[PDB]
Amino acid sequence: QSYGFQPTYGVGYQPYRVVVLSFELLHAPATVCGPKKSTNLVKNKCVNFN
Amino acid sequence: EKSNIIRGWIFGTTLDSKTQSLLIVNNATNVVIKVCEFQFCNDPFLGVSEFRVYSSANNCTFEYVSQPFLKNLREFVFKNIDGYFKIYSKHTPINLVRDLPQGFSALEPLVDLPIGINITRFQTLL
Ligand SMILES: *[C@@H]1O[C@H](CO)[C@@H](O[C@@H]2O[C@H](CO)[C@@H](O)[C@H](O)[C@H]2NC(C)=O)[C@H](O)[C@H]1NC(C)=O
Ligand SMILES: *[C@@H]1O[C@H](CO)[C@@H](O)[C@H](O)[C@H]1NC(C)=O
Ligand SMILES: *[C@@H]1O[C@H](CO)[C@@H](O)[C@H](O)[C@H]1NC(C)=O
Repeated sequence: QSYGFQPTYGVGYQPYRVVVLSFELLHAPATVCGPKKSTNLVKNKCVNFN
Repeated sequence: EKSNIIRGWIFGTTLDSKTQSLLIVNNATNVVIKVCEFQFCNDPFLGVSEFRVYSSANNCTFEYVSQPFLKNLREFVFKNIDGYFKIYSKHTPINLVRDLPQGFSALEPLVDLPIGINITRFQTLL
């Protein structure tokens, strides 16, 4: 059956697009990640580097 | 090398619509590494026009592009370690003409691909 969408329906009967994201945490050569930090550079001082 | 007439590979476990199969091909621009499954033929001759190595690609995961693989020896090592495919390489001129000469030159790695498909057999395309 066909939805009929019109500008005047209220709040509960308006199009509400949905996007579902599913992640897989299984054991494999994982490739997708997040962004990384790029803090500044210092020299000639006792620091902890990563 | 001499007259070339080389470049191309087909790895994988089987060769009929099962699992996946790399095609490390060269066409002087891009060493495209497609892990998409095809159906193959007996003697696919291409280039110079007629492209009939493949029939169809169904479902696949990886893609890639890079620069090409450049009386000389063209020399590679293909290795697979826990879901990482590695291809070392070297291209060196020689003066001898009989067989693999006496000498020493190490191989400098080129790429590293996380694929995760176990491989059993391979053959070379022209
Ligand atoms: C060498 O082969 C690759 C693989 O087909 C070609 O790469 C394509 O280039 C076109 C041009 O922009 C793209 O639209 C495609 O997406 C690329 N990939 C594929 C799989 O077609 C490349 O163009 C070829 N080199 C030359 C000089 O033709
Ligand atoms: C590719 O593999 C999936 C894995 O189950 C399968 O469902 C699908 O039919 C295959 N083909 C395509 C075109 O996705
Ligand atoms: C690749 O691994 C899967 C699961 O470990 C196995 O079922 C398959 O037979 C292997 N391929 C071989 C041994 O060619």
